[PDB]
Amino acid sequence: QQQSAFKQLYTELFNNEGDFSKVSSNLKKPLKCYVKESYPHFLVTDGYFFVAPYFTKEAVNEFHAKFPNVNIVDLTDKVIVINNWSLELRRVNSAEVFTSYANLEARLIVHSFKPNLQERLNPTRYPVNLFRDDEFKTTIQHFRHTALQAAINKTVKGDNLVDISKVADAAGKKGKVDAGIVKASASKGDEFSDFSFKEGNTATLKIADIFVQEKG
Amino acid sequence: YEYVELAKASLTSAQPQHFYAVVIDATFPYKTNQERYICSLKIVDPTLYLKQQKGAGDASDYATLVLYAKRFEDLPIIHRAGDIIRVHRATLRLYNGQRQFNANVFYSSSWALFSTDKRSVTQEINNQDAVSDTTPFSFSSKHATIEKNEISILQNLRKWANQYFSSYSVISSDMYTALNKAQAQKGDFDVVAKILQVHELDEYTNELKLKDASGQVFYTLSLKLKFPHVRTGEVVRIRSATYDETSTQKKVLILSHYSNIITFIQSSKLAKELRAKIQDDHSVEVASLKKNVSLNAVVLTEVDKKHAALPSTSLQDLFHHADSDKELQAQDTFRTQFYVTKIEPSDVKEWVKGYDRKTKKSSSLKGASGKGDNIFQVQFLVKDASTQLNNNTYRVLLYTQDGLGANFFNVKADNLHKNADARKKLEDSAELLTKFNSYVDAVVERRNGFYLIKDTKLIY
DNA sequence: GGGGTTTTGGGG
DNA sequence: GGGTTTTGGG
DNA sequence: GGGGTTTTGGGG
Ligand SMILES: [Cl-]
Ligand code: NA
Ligand code: NA
Ligand code: NA
Repeated sequence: QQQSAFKQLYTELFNNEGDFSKVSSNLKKPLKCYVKESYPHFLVTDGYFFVAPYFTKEAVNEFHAKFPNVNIVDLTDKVIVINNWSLELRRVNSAEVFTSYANLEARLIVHSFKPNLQERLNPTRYPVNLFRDDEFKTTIQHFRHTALQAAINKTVKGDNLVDISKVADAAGKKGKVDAGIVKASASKGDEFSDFSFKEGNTATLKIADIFVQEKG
Repeated sequence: YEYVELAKASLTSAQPQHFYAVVIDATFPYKTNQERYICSLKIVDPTLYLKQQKGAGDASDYATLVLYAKRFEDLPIIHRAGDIIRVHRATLRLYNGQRQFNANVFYSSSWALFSTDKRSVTQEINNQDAVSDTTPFSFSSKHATIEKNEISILQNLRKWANQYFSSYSVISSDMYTALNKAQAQKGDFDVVAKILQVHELDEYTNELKLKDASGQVFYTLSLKLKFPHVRTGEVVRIRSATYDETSTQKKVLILSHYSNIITFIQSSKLAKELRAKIQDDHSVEVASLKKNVSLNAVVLTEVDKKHAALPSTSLQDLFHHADSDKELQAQDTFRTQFYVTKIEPSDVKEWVKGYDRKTKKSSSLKGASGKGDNIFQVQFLVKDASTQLNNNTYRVLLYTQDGLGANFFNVKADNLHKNADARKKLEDSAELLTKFNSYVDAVVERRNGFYLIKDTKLIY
């Protein structure tokens, strides 16, 4: 049984084509998690891995209401509780976003969270980027594999096998290796993007706007 | 410069002392804050290497060297145990019972590494030859000087090391934990196992398949840049690892930025024994082939022994640079790893065609054996780590008409329309080859712009 | 000039 | 020092 | 004091 809440959640989301509805509802309960960092990157840990929660304009506001004196960009070392959250899939550039993998990011959209001030959480292993976990990385690769395999089986047709006479008795025959490259789908650029999961999207605040909005 | 032996160095002088020593263990240079990097290592010499052998069971005795610096590039990267280090201006003191040499590299101290073996790890990787048996393969500061009177200390200690590493374990049983007990550890521990497999997870990550003397098999992610010396069949010592309680599909070891994977010098008694003792394991693979989705990678093939010592080339170089790269044009044979996304022709029964060696044409056998010589005309649509994100699939063929790769399937070509036993075996292989996490380690020959598999046999 | 360091103001 | 950075090899 | 560098005798 998976002990890491984040790993189990993010895994079930990916295994269910990024459909937050198909994922078990028994895991949609409040999430109490420690805050490793808060700036320049806000990261929380479920006791095992750290993930970057994306705050909506509503959340950061509601937070300020019941907690005016509380600065979010300073919650480091302090634990927080999320009562209204939703996980959604998003295609990103892993070369810039370190909280993703293979240009795919599973985001934790937080609608509302409370700061459990001074509460002292239990000491656990050193938290790590869930997106650097061997098993979770493989999970995502599986996700892409399925999408890639289906895409190719839909685009490639007619058993257009390389003519054998081209490789048989080819002493005086010379060829360019790029003659073996095959386009997987109709995708625009050189990047494969023929996924079936409906890429969700919700206006989320940049951890920077929450900085100036509290200490310009 | 005067060189003192580890056991003869003063404890009360607190004066800068210099010495030569053999590195048997060391953390990786790591950062502790916004200005300091550290590297701690275990050193030995002819006067400090073994403990009171009566009730010690042949345990290793050593000194500890802690090098402090303000820049990563000022600390020694220890890839292999057995090499020699020369330190200048170190302050010795007793730290919890053991001789602890401290050196503030960010001030006046300095170090230098000398390869005990002919070549240093790096030079071995690049196939480079050492400048001389008196040249450091790495040193702090801009300059390093090897006085004539030192050549003896270096040569002698170099000899002592081999005799030492060959006569003792160096890395005694009290220095590492058994993998089958790794789950019982409270925190981090050390490992000494054989690298059964090096799987390229992605552009910057290797996944080592470890197996030690206890028989347990664990996996761990090893960056390519940080540990470019990992080699299959080799034995290594992992400094600081943690059992991953969150991995259910497979036993995993977690490493930290200060963790280090170290190999051993040729004369290593421990390395030699474990290399021959710890044999390959396929239990994980065999078992994973029974599950719908296996989070465990499975290398379905094995290349002929004659190629075992051949560097692999990625599909990226194979299909996008093989015609423009100077070094990739001189060779026609290559080794590569990839996963099959699709197999053509779709109908498995058409895998074996009839081949008329004359018209060079082939045809279906759905109508007797006259069509000609039976051959495998299979076309694989592959992909790999280096091409993971692109919208391409690469063609790799198994055309055995000329004999190349005629046994890849461990099934001699035959009319699959009539031979049920043959067709069935191939249909099974088809399911494995296209299953996620299944891979192929195969050697290929470049023929008229195409890559045909050869000297590669399925092992499942 | 500025570190580290202890020389705590002055060599080369 | 048997340890935890951002460079998010370190 | 002593590097390394240039400040070339003096800060902290
Ligand atoms: Cl060619
Ligand atoms: Na000074
Ligand atoms: Na000076
Ligand atoms: Na000066």
